[PDB]
Amino acid sequence: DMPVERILEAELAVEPDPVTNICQAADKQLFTLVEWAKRIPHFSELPLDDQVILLRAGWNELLIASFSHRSIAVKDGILLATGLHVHRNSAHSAGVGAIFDRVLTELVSKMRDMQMDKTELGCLRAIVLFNPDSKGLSNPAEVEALREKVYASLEAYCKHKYPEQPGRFAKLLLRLPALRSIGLKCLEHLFFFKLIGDTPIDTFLMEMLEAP
Amino acid sequence: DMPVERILEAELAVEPDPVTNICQAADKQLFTLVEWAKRIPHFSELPLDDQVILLRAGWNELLIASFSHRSIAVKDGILLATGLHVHRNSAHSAGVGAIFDRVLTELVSKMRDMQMDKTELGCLRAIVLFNPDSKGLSNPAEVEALREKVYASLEAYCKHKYPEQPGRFAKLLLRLPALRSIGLKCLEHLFFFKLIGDTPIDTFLMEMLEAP
Amino acid sequence: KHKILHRLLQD
Amino acid sequence: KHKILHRLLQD
Ligand SMILES: CC1(C)CCC(C)(C)c2cc(C3(c4ccc(C(=O)[O-])cc4)OCCO3)ccc21
Ligand SMILES: CC1(C)CCC(C)(C)c2cc(C3(c4ccc(C(=O)[O-])cc4)OCCO3)ccc21
Repeated sequence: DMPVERILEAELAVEPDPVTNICQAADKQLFTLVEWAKRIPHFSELPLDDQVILLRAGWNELLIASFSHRSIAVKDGILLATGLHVHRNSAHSAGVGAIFDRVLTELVSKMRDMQMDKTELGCLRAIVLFNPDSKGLSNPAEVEALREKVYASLEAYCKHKYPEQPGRFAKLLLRLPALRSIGLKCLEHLFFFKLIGDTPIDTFLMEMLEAP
Repeated sequence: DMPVERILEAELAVEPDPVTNICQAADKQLFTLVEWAKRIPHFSELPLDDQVILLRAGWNELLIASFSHRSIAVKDGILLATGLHVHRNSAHSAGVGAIFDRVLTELVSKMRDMQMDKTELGCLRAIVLFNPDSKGLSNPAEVEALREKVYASLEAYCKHKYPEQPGRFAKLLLRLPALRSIGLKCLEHLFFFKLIGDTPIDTFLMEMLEAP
Repeated sequence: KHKILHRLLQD
Repeated sequence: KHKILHRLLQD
């Protein structure tokens, strides 16, 4: 069983140079991400190795969806978990304007325009978490089954909460390819920051950047 | 109006070392891709500059979806548009085994398991084509409207053709993030082949690898 | 720029 | 490997 009420509870439970501040917030949220995942139905029941695989595979997308939704009422910028607001101009002045603008135009603005709610956000993150294509999974079919239960619950929720919007479910799912692309580009940047060594990178963030 | 019958017609209309053979097929299909796009409702009505933007943005994903579906009855390999069958072992022996295996496990096998049909394939490709997040679009709202019409028609088609499978529509859309990731990795490889200069790259393929 | 693509979209 | 992550998932 995959009740949307439980997913919502998981979201509510974890709610609290420019690049250096952004990376600091990322490290901080990685700890919170683990607590979030444990609250998602059936995640803690999967074998430990698979739990590790799913988190290492989706942490970028999971964190991006979270700060993007948290920034829906912010104009031309994002709100970091540390409480700091980062404006588009600041990101541009730091050399990461292109990827920052993609987050604003492809995610933040779209979430705002459709008024994506916390339940929907939680379900999309749960779908991202339960990625059956993650390499190394001991039982990909089990993870696929969990993903299917999540999107079945999400579709039911959308039709009941927003009956006047027949395309809302599809619209929500169609933000996932953009999230995937942005997450990959973000990872590339992080690898570069690590390579250059000019940006402080905390221990957990650093660990996520280590080889499998 | 976006009739699924028209999209199906577009698909049917275009139906006919290891890396060098694969790139040759890619160049060949780029010409066919343009003919395919022209057959998709409303595409040719968009301004020429936008038509160019949409094709330059999605050609990788568009071509990958096509040869993946064409290879559904192939065991551990893909069928190129040139008629040549490429086996997983051959791809591995050429140094591109990892990305080849992703195509097989995340796309080909999944299309086969759910028996994705040509109408569904065509609709997914149409959704990929009408990407409103493509940079430079003169009117992103217009492209978004076209995408919405496609997935509305696809959902209607799925519920009518496969009423016993309530999650089929969602399942179809959820193959898009994987397609996006694989397309990006494919592009990276192509840029490297070009950089190294040890693999013949035809004129159209080469043009798609040029800067915006 | 995009010489081939433009010509082919010409129709 | 993945020292921190394993410890945190320990619960
Ligand atoms: C590469 C760089 C600096 C460019 C701009 C954006 C904002 C996309 C970004 C995002 C991340 C982040 C991240 C940032 C902020 C938060 C937060 O405040 O919750 C959580 C995670 O890390 C992992 C994924 O997303 C890290 C680096 C970058
Ligand atoms: C990088 C390399 C050689 C690795 C393996 C795969 C099969 C993914 C691949 C696919 C492509 C291709 C492509 C290949 C075959 C066909 C075809 O036969 O229709 C059409 C396009 O080009 C653009 C997108 O996909 C190009 C290069 C590679």
